[PDB]
Amino acid sequence: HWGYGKHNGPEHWHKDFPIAKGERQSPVDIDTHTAKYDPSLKPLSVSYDQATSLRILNNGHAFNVEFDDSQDKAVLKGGPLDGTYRLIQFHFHWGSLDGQGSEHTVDKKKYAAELHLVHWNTKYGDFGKAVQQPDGLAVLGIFLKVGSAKPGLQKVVDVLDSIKTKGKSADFTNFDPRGLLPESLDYWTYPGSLTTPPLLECVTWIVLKEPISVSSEQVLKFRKLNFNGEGEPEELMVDNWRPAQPLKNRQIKASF
Ligand SMILES: [Zn+2]
Repeated sequence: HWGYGKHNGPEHWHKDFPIAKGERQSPVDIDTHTAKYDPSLKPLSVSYDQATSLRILNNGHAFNVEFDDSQDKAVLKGGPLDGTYRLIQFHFHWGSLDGQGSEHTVDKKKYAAELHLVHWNTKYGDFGKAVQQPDGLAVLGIFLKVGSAKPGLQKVVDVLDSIKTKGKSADFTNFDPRGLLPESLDYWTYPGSLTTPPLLECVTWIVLKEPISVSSEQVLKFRKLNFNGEGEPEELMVDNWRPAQPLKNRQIKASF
């Protein structure tokens, strides 16, 4: 099946998912001189005080922290959005080296990792219906650079031991996503898609301008994960990032 190796990598996805070559594929390079300041764009509204995390699972191409989205407990509104988007899960993309790992790039600069906070439009009723709509999801993208430790990230770092191989899951309650946000909510936004199959073009991307920094040792633990299931030959979960896709006349707007 699809993965990130030379034989099942991003360059191959189009065979099973032709939308891979679509008009609004993600990620993209953010050209900062070409992005347009849009003054009509409202400030992002992140209300995560009532977030309920449930669990963490190694799905074979990352590890997701899942939240209870049966009520409007953790939501995103404002910015370029219309309505309420409920937080469903967050996951990262990282590299084998600190010089790569993010999906989105800024003026072609790659970061060590990229965090994606996935949200779905509540007028569609469920995540599965939302992925079939043009304004179905909203993904908050946050870049990670290696520097000082991120306190709020350590609880995640500590449980990875437990979900080492594909298919493993662990209880992961009372985790507050607020500890993963930078100070500034300035962002860039554009219409795009999921970055892993099915690559559905249902995403409004909100990429934060300010990176969060994490320590070399925190990123090191992400690289100890496996793409393989237990009792299989070990394959380090590294470089689970899709390269930049053509912008194709979409316009990137800036809130600043
Ligand atoms: Zn992602």
